[PDB]
Amino acid sequence: KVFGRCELAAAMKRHGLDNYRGYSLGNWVCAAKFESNFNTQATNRNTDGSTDYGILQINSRWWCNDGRTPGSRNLCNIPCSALLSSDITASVNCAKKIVSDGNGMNAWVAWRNRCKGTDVQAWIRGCRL
Ligand SMILES: NC(=[NH2+])NCCC[C@H](N)C(=O)O
Ligand SMILES: NC(=[NH2+])NCCC[C@H](N)C(=O)O
Ligand SMILES: NC(=[NH2+])NCCC[C@H](N)C(=O)O
Ligand SMILES: NC(=[NH2+])NCCC[C@H](N)C(=O)O
Ligand SMILES: [Cl-]
Ligand code: NA
Repeated sequence: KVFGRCELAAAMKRHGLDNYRGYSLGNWVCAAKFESNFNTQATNRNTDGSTDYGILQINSRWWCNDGRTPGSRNLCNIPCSALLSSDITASVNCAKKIVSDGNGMNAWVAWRNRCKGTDVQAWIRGCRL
């Protein structure tokens, strides 16, 4: 599923991401934009052999099992495929764990490089929320 901007904002809020760990909704929408272009099916292989999955590009190195990342963990206790669903529940639940891990949203390098310190409210501008 490819979400619309405001559509994803609403879904994220419904699943309790808005202001989660102090991060406003615009931060989460901005992260999703640059991670996946709002596409739940997005996958990207990393040079180390891990793969990033879904709307928030969650890494198999630590967070989900894909059966092909040697020495990795599955800290969200989920198949990485579950992170590709049209329903964002699994991705949101896992993202909550990731953002609570100590480094906040810096875990998402794209967030750090493209969203951090910017006018992230623009991402939810005009949305019926
Ligand atoms: N998200 C991470 N911390 N990735 C680190 C890479 C995993 C492992 N250190 C490797 O070299 O293959
Ligand atoms: N048992 C763990 N490794 N927990 C957290 C590890 C995940 C974290 N991204 C790291 O690099 O360490
Ligand atoms: N951890 C991140 N958010 N990285 C952003 C860059 C993603 C890019 N597709 C890559 O190959 O790494
Ligand atoms: N600098 C940016 N590209 N911000 C995101 C803009 C999102 C959308 N076009 C809005 O203003 O509601
Ligand atoms: Cl933080
Ligand atoms: Na894994």
